[PDB]
Amino acid sequence: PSQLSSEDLARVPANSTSNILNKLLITYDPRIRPNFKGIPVEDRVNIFINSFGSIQETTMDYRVNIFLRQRWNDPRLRLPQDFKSDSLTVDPKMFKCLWKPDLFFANEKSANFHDVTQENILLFIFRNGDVLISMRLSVTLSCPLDLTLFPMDTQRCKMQLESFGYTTDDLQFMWQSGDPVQMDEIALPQFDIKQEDIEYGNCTKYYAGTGYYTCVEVIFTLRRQVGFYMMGVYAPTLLIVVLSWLSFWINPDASAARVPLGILSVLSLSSECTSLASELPKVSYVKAIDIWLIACLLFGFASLVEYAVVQVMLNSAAKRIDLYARALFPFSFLFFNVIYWSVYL
Amino acid sequence: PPSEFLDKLMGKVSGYDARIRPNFKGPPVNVTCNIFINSFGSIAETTMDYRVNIFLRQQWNDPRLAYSEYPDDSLDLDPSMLDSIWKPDLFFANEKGANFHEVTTDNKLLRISKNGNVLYSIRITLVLACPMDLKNFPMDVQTCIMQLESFGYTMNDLIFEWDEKGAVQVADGLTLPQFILKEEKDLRYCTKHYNTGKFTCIEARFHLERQMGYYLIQMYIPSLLIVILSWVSFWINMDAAPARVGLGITTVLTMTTQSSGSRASLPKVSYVKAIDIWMAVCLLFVFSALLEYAAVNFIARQHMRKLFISRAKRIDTVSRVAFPLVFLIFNIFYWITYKII
Amino acid sequence: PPSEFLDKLMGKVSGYDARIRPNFKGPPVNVTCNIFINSFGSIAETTMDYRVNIFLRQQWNDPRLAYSEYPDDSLDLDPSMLDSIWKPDLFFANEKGANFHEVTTDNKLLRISKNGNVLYSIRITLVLACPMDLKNFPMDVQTCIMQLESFGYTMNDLIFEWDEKGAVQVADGLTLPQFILKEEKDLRYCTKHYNTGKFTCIEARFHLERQMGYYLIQMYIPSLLIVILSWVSFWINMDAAPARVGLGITTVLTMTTQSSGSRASLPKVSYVKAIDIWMAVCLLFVFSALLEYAAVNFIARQHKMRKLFISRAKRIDTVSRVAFPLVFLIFNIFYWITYKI
Amino acid sequence: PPSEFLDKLMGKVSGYDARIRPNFKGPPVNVTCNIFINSFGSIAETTMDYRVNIFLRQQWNDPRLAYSEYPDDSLDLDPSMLDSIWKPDLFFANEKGANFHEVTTDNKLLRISKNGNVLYSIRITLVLACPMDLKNFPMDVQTCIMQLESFGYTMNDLIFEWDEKGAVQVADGLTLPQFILKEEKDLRYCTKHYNTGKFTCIEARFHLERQMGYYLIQMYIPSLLIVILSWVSFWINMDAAPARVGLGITTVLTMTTQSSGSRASLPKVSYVKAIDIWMAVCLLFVFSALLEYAAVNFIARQHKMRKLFISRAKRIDTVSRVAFPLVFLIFNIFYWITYKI
Amino acid sequence: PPSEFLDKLMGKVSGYDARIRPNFKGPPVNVTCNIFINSFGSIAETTMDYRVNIFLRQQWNDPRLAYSEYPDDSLDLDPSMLDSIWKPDLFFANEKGANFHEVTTDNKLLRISKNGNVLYSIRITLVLACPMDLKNFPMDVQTCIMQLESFGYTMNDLIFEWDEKGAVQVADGLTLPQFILKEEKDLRYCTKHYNTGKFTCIEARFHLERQMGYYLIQMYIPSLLIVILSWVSFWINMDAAPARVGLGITTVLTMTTQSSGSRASLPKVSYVKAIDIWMAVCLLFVFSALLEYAAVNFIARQHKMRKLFISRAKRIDTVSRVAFPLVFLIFNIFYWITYKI
Ligand SMILES: O=C1C[C@@H]2OCC=C3CN4CC[C@]56c7ccccc7N1[C@H]5[C@H]2[C@H]3C[C@H]46
Ligand SMILES: O=C1C[C@@H]2OCC=C3CN4CC[C@]56c7ccccc7N1[C@H]5[C@H]2[C@H]3C[C@H]46
Ligand SMILES: O=C1C[C@@H]2OCC=C3CN4CC[C@]56c7ccccc7N1[C@H]5[C@H]2[C@H]3C[C@H]46
Ligand SMILES: O=C1C[C@@H]2OCC=C3CN4CC[C@]56c7ccccc7N1[C@H]5[C@H]2[C@H]3C[C@H]46
Ligand SMILES: O=C1C[C@@H]2OCC=C3CN4CC[C@]56c7ccccc7N1[C@H]5[C@H]2[C@H]3C[C@H]46
Ligand SMILES: *[C@@H]1O[C@H](CO)[C@@H](O)[C@H](O)[C@H]1NC(C)=O
Ligand SMILES: *[C@@H]1O[C@H](CO)[C@@H](O)[C@H](O)[C@H]1NC(C)=O
Ligand SMILES: *[C@@H]1O[C@H](CO)[C@@H](O)[C@H](O)[C@H]1NC(C)=O
Ligand SMILES: *[C@@H]1O[C@H](CO)[C@@H](O)[C@H](O)[C@H]1NC(C)=O
Ligand SMILES: *[C@@H]1O[C@H](CO)[C@@H](O)[C@H](O)[C@H]1NC(C)=O
Ligand SMILES: *[C@@H]1O[C@H](CO)[C@@H](O)[C@H](O)[C@H]1NC(C)=O
Repeated sequence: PSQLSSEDLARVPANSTSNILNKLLITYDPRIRPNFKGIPVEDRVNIFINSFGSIQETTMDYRVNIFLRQRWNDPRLRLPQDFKSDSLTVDPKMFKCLWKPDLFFANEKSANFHDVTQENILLFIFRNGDVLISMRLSVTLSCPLDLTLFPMDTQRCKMQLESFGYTTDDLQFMWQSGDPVQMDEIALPQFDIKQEDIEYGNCTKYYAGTGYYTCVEVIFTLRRQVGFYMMGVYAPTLLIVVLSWLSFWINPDASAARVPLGILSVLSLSSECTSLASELPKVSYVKAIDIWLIACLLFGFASLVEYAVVQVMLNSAAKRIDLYARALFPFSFLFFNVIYWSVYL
Repeated sequence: PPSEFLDKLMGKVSGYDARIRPNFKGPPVNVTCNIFINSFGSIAETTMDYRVNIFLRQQWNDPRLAYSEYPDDSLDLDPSMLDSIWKPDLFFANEKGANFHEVTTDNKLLRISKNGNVLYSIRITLVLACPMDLKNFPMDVQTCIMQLESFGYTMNDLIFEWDEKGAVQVADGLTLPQFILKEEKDLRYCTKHYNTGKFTCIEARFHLERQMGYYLIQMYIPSLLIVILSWVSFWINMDAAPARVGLGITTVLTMTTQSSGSRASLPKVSYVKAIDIWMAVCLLFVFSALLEYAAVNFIARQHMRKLFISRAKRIDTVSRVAFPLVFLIFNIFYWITYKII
Repeated sequence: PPSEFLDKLMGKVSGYDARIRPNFKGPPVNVTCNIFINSFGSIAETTMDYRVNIFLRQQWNDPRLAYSEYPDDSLDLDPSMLDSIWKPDLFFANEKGANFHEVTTDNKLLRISKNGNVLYSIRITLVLACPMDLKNFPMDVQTCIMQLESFGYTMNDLIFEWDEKGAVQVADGLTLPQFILKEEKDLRYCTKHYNTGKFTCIEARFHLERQMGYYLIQMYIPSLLIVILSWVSFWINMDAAPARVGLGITTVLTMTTQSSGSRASLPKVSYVKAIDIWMAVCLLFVFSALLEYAAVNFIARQHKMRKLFISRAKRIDTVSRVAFPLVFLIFNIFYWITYKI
Repeated sequence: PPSEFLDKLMGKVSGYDARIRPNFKGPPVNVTCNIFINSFGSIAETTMDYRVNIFLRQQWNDPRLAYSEYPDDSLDLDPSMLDSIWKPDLFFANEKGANFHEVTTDNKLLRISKNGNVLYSIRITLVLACPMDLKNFPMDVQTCIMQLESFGYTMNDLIFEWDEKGAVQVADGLTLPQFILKEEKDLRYCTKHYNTGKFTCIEARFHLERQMGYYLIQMYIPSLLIVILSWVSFWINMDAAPARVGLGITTVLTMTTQSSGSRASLPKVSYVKAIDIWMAVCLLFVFSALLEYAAVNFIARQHKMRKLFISRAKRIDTVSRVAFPLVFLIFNIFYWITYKI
Repeated sequence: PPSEFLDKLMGKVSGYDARIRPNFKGPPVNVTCNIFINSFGSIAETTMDYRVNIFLRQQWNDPRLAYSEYPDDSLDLDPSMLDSIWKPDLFFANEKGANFHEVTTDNKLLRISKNGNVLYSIRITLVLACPMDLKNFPMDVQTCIMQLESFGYTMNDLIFEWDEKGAVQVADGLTLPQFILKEEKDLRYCTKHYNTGKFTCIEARFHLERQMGYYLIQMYIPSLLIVILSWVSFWINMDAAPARVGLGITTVLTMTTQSSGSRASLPKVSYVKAIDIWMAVCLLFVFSALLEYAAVNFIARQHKMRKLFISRAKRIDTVSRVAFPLVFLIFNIFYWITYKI
């Protein structure tokens, strides 16, 4: 319960914080933007990033903890020569009597303030009417991820800052000249952030008849390390395929030896692929890892099939098939690797 | 000074009351609604629900707020005093949790024109209930329902209407892993009938289709290859007992691990799906592949000796073509009754 | 002016007090309750709870709120001033968490009739707790409990009663991943007794049944098929030692990899279930067949004229291939009739 | 009017101060506490905590709230005016999070007798922490506590005491998926000593036993049968090299499948549990059986004196038929006495 | 009464203002901080954070609150009017979420001594973020950071200092599922420099060590037993092709079963770890054991003086009996000396 002009007599504010703003907040309407019916106001926005992570492919979102700072000019808050100190601090419980821009994030799903011991918001007023507001947030933006080339993929996550109900004719947003987005020394479980965040130009929104709306955009680029999948998933599957070619050098009369070798190589590849179904993300379409696993199964499957060919030709030389398949199965598998790489790189 | 003009519009001196609907004791109120969708996802099979982030816009007319002396048409209202204006009591029927947004300010807006039209825009998140069935899990099409209805007004006071153009819009570049959201949407009327009267309601329908890329390459093609591998035994010489028995029982073990290992990525239900019938029949085919060899092995050396050998040789010759033909007949009937429904 | 009229019956001019029940120092007040279930599900055995979304309606009488001069039959109350009317202090006994709904406005409605009758409808969500017994895990029937009972009012003051007709209603088209909600419900009186006094309650019961269809085709039938592959070794000559040893083994391995890997699907329960007995006995049959070959292989080599020890080896296999299916059928008909009927 | 009488007692003319404790500058305030438990469960070893839903009652005395003119023995107080009455600053020492219940009204009650006796009953949902020891995971006893501290009053101001009868009560019909809650409970004083002073507390202790019916039939019995199958190879002929080698290496594969399949169903710890010792040495027995045949085959292959190596190879199989069961029987004696006595 | 006496010092009569720091336009105020830890845990690598429950105490001197007329000392403030006094602005730079406690009352306390000293104790929970490095996942040490920061005051106005004795205390009896909390803490100054100016910061560091008990007996020892079983094939007879092929293709199948089965228990990390080197190299040893047999098989079979082929075939097995165990001991020496000591 506060008013810009209310009847109350208190002699204790004497050149204090409380004494000076009440003279400033006389006939001051918080619902009227600065320079009403004139030049639109301009905001300088910079973002400091504290925490980054919790990147999820199930819900396509990621959580960021930020520091947000905005600056503008209010000619109605001139500071005269009567007060000696340059800056003033507004008590955080009473922002309802001051004008602030209506900023919001376009791709925001959930956000909250921080009040661990006090409210983490401050506001300064300078001599020339400049207003500085700084605050701490915990947003949950949305990042659409494309997992087609899943083991080696690059994702671009997006951050947007719009105005809810002011057009470009009244409120415009600007990045700071220097250091608009700053980073810290943190680590990520799977991805790897880059210190090349491009501050994309203003993606001003156009709507059906309402008018233009200002927005500013910053893009983060993420790359995925391939160390675990290349040695834990790729290398074991390569070794089983070599063991499928092992039966070409065994004698054809060993029916009880080549058959269990050819059927246990299929079981090893079948067990390896189905064990990773509970570890890889579920996207319900074909990824780059799934093409490798099914093509390796065909090579193990074709090794046992050709033995049935050579086993029936003998009881009807006919060892030229094993001589031909010795220089054919590794020769055709080499072309698949050249095709599989140099496409995904 | 637009702020002091509101006291002349509504207040103690004015007769405006927030508890009385416009056009009292007269015709009902027409409300026009639009919906803009920003996010869509989190299709949960276990809890039978999904999440959505929307923009809601409602328009109506209030004759008590008309004015003619103030020059400009637009007149915005501060969100801190939104309780002084009559608003419709819209709510979502299949709603399981919702909240507003206060990321920096209130994400609400109220605009009053000169004639009396009122524009009201808010931004909310929803967790809507969508019942679904997985009788044919890999080949299924599901429908999502989003209903908007009044809480305490009948036909005589409040009527909801969809917008003439641009009723439901979806933000560009929207994706979700499991499903594909089709562009066609249906706008229907579902008026509720109760023992107290008729309550207005409007609904929008979304059609969802699942992709067959991952299931065909992971659970169908490897299951087909193992069955073909079990037919190799019909070409091996019948005297190789350790080779034919070892091949037959290993294919059964390979099929079991394929079925048991794939249940992690499948949804948890308790009724039979279409993927379960494929795995059960494929297990039945490799079960019978080893069992015919016992008939071959027992008929041989049972005791003129070439008569019994020719009897056992005709079993492998007949089953060499009977097994692939039977599997083809089942394969045709499976895709006809499922992919073409 | 409805707002002006309500201020006369509720203001400081009137002697109405919100902390005094109607019919003070007299007969108790009747309360009639109704339940309309909108959502149902999310039944979890880890926490033993389930989430329900309902519409709750209460009706009683208040002689202090009687009017005759007003022309309107009913008067609606502003939800922001609901604290100035006496209301029953209903709450749920097995409640583990609840919320109100404010999706666009308050989802509450209070209406006062001309004769003093008060109608009160709210929309709330609940997380009720139910104990579950999974002893007969696939063929289990569970019971869910809803209780509505007072907080600090005895029999002399507040009495709860179900509605005469249509007391509990459920919306159509509700499905569950695991259970069937039957259409038959029970309405029973509960009355807690304490040292302080006697307290009113009302109870509503639901019955649930499992599908049981998926467990037959996924883990019962493959377990039945594997033990058939155990018995095929009795029709093979024992001179082929690697054939029968390699078939007796990898059948236990197939049974082991059938029991393993189902741990994720089965609920985490520290006591035995109906499914666990089936899997243990099925492992006992495939294990006991491998010892049968060890008995016949050791006896045959013991001989190495009369040569009657080889005929003794025949008698072990001839008896075993008839006794093994007969003893399995006896257990099978014993298992089903004492766990289903 | 009961409400009018309480206004005089709480009025500024009465001079009542909410911050001043009763019996100021005198004997300390003695409070009696009771606890009724509605639900129990959600025991998790991942975060070392469990959830509970209780009714909490406190009784004390206040000479300022003494009346004799009013005929009614007890006067109720509305929950909205709870800030006008001094209350103890009770809190739980080992809690992680808590909340009140507001399903329809505030679940709080306060009563004032004629002689100044004050009763105060509330309903609280709590999450309490408890360290756990899983060094004997298949069979272990866990103890969970509950502490009731005083935030800012020492022993000369506030003392907490249990009720002499019915201190802790548990509602009938509660069940847990893992543990069994014993009937007996322990009540004791655990008062704290700090540099600022001495602070009161009271405690309640619950003992839980984990039933091991599931672990016996799923992990111990199948592991026992696999080890017995490895001893079959000592009876097979030593000339059957593919038979004995194939049985030996597949038994290790079956044992490894049993161990890895059960890994996902155990709590995630970093120290050695009692189940891990059993699974490790059962792998050691089947591993040692395969090395036994390697010594037999290597000795018999020498010089293919002719019957000298055959007698030595036969003597190894002869003593291994009785050495392996007695060693395993000795270990089972030591395992089931250490973890049971 | 202390209530009316305190209002003289802090009311509208006195010139005290809550928006002015003590000792205005003078030396900076000094704050002494203490931390008492109640519960510790919930360490997760998927979100890289941990959760604590702490007691926080701050001490500073305010000369405007000095009184020399009350007979008693150490006045206590009600938490309702806690915003009428000056308090330092403190926050945690690692905080990802925090809350206060309202379990029964407000868990805050403020005390004002006679000379002007102010004591302020609160109880809060934090979700602090710490980076982690799992490059040596089984045997590794982690350090966690707890930072205390001033929001809008520089060195000219505010200064944070640790307590002289007992700065950080941990309650006894804390256990963790996988980590060991060292008793040696570190207190450091970590003042942050910005373009606006210097800001105060004080930090405390905890050291965590991971236990080796579970991984050594479940994933390290069974891997060592498997590669020993691959060396049995060097002693089997050379002509036993089905025996030696089966021992070596099942061993690879056994090894991949253990490696893939244990991977579910691992944290989800996209780069290499310490055990990933162990599992890959030990897989390479089983792979090389089967590959050398083909070199033995192809050399001996070639051309059915032909005695050199048989002599060269035995020379491979004789060398491999000692070369394979020797090179594995070299790998164990290098692995355990570069990931430890
Ligand atoms: O009339 C509208 C509807 C339209 O909805 C899509 C989202 C938008 C983002 N903000 C939110 C409020 C809105 C707006 C401001 C002032 C008058 C009308 C109005 N809107 C929405 C509009 C856009 C633009 C803007
Ligand atoms: O008497 C009732 C009960 C009935 O409950 C099912 C849900 C309904 C949806 N809204 C919520 C309030 C309600 C209503 C409005 C005015 C008077 C009585 C009344 N209700 C519910 C009713 C329907 C219709 C309506
Ligand atoms: O004195 C008591 C304790 C007892 O606690 C178990 C739970 C109960 C359910 N309600 C909650 C409040 C209570 C009650 C009402 C009026 C005076 C005393 C009082 N209680 C609890 C009581 C029962 C009954 C009732
Ligand atoms: O000065 C202190 C610090 C100390 O912190 C550990 C926790 C404690 C539990 N309660 C919370 C407040 C406290 C207390 C009360 C009155 C004056 C000082 C004061 N404290 C804490 C103290 C103990 C004891 C007590
Ligand atoms: O201008 C700024 C931006 C900068 O943001 C990173 C975080 C910081 C921590 N606190 C929060 C508010 C801040 C501050 C105080 C007074 C004037 C400007 C100002 N800030 C941030 C600043 C640092 C330092 C300080
Ligand atoms: C306050 O400042 C004014 C000038 O701004 C000065 O004249 C006056 O003396 C100061 N002190 C008081 C108590 O007003
Ligand atoms: C913002 O976009 C407008 C056009 O939409 C452009 O005129 C203006 O220069 C932009 N502001 C920038 C890039 O700072
Ligand atoms: C609202 O729409 C209905 C349906 O056409 C119409 O009959 C009614 O007149 C409309 N309301 C008004 C105030 O015109
Ligand atoms: C209902 O009210 C009547 C009269 O007020 C009285 O019988 C009693 O209070 C209630 N009856 C029952 C059965 O609850
Ligand atoms: C307990 O407290 C009451 C309340 O003042 C007091 O009268 C009584 O003597 C106390 N009992 C003791 C200290 O044993
Ligand atoms: C705070 O500590 C510094 C360190 O010496 C000292 O110089 C300063 O005077 C102290 N502040 C006060 C108010 O005494």
